Amino acid sequence: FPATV
Amino acid sequence: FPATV
Amino acid sequence: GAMGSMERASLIQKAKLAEQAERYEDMAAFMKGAVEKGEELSCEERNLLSVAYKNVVGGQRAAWRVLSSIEQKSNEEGSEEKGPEVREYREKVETELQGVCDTVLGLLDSHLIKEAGDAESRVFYLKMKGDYYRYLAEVATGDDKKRIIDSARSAYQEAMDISKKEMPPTNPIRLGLALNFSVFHYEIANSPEEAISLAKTTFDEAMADLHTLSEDSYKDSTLIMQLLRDNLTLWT
Amino acid sequence: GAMGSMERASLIQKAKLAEQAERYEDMAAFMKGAVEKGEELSCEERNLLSVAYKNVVGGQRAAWRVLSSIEQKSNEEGSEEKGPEVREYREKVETELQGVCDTVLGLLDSHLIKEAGDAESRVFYLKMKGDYYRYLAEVATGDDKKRIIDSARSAYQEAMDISKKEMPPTNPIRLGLALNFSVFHYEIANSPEEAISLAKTTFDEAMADLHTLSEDSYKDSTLIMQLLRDNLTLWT
Ligand SMILES: CC(C)(Oc1ccc(Cl)c(F)c1)C(=O)Nc1cccc(-c2csc(C(=N)N)c2)c1
Ligand SMILES: CC(C)(Oc1ccc(Cl)c(F)c1)C(=O)Nc1cccc(-c2csc(C(=N)N)c2)c1
Ligand SMILES: [Mg+2]
Ligand SMILES: [Mg+2]
Ligand SMILES: [Mg+2]
Ligand SMILES: [Mg+2]
Ligand SMILES: [Mg+2]
Ligand SMILES: [Mg+2]
Repeated sequence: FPATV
Repeated sequence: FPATV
Repeated sequence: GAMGSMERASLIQKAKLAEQAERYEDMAAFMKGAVEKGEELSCEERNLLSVAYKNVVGGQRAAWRVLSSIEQKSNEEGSEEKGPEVREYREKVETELQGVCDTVLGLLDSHLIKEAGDAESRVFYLKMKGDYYRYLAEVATGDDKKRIIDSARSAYQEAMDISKKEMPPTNPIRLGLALNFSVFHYEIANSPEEAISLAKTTFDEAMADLHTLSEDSYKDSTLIMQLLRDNLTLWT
Repeated sequence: GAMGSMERASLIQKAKLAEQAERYEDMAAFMKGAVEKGEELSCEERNLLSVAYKNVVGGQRAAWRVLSSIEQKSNEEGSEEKGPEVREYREKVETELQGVCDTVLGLLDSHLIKEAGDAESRVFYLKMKGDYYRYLAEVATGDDKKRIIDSARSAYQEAMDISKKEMPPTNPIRLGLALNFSVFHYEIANSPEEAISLAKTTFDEAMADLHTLSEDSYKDSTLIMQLLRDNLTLWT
């Protein structure tokens, strides 16, 4: 999955 | 800590 | 309600202890109680709230994905009918996840967002609103799915508009908002080109503003810039 | 009670799904429901029960240790009085841990142990009884602490006596029982020499019986033998 913060 | 199972 | 008898400062203190003990459900419950005292949250307190619920919902999302994958495989032709149990348990986890998202959205609506006037608080909470609608969108399948997606988009867009007017391009909240809205475009809105354009423009505009920053601010901004680059590498 | 309406087989199936999703609290609740159907548990089912509760209580123990360390530091001279919150939250986690241990011990007493006649089931459950009394002993401080320690010792001892009469020295349940009873001696009963002697004799007697085993059994036994060696290295 892509990065989120 | 020591190992337990 | 169960935190109504505990002092605000004690709830914050215990949220920090819960974090140290990796007790994120407790952390979230303490922070919910703190929000429900009715006072605005400081910067540190906003981040305690977000860390707590991000960890709780992140675990639920990971579990939902495992179960959804098992359910998908169970429904391929040639698979053996193993009864309603996989669907039931995926639904159980899904309903709990939705409950957490609804709780967070409820705190934002009653009444964190309406009292948030400074860009750093308002953008932070609107980003959260977009994130929790995005998590609802990840599991949505019914009449309301398009409205859930649009609720996420609308919250992210208001946050973006404020952030571009009121924050420098290196502000870590602005960067993290852009990171997540870009992921929304890629994974939720079927808009990979918008996702890539947003990540690239955000990265490049931040790069050009790094020269204004102290060493510590530079570290914070470049950390999030690297996440934007990581996603761009994944997507191109 | 909340699992009373779900089929036994469905509870077992969902326990396995919960494990895959790393949802150990759910796993434990499903297995508690399965036990409460009143039928004996198969070997696989016994291990699902133990895995679930070991993961739940292991997380509680880790959190309790973090909080106890913070509490100890708060009470050293020169430390700043930060109020009752650390003690309160350590007590909250402690009470939840005790509740889980009491639940497991209750399942063993009603009525898993009394119906367990084969060595593989009876030793397994008596080991569990010793383990959960040991976890209660780790947090005990009151009038009953010595009785809690003795309850752990007694359960481990009955398990040991059966295991030495009815199982080969390489049986993994016998080995894991010895491993844990040795830890009980070292960490709970202030008996490091007994802990070391038990680990060494167990290891050496298992070594001498490995020649009787298939490749797969050898792998299982040597895995637990290595844990005995690891503890011996830590202690000598
Ligand atoms: C590195 C990371 C993930 O970057 C982000 C960038 C953008 C957004 Cl919008 C975001 F939510 C995070 C982050 O957490 N930065 C940060 C910033 C300010 C305060 C705190 C903080 C105070 S207390 C605390 C705790 N964990 N006890 C954490 C943490
Ligand atoms: C390697 C380890 C930790 O060794 C032990 C040695 C002694 C004891 Cl007394 C013990 F509790 C463990 C173990 O788990 N061995 C084992 C043995 C038999 C069955 C299963 C099993 C069936 S199903 C399942 C699941 N996780 N879904 C696991 C697992
Ligand atoms: Mg007050
Ligand atoms: Mg549903
Ligand atoms: Mg644009
Ligand atoms: Mg039935
Ligand atoms: Mg107590
Ligand atoms: Mg002896």
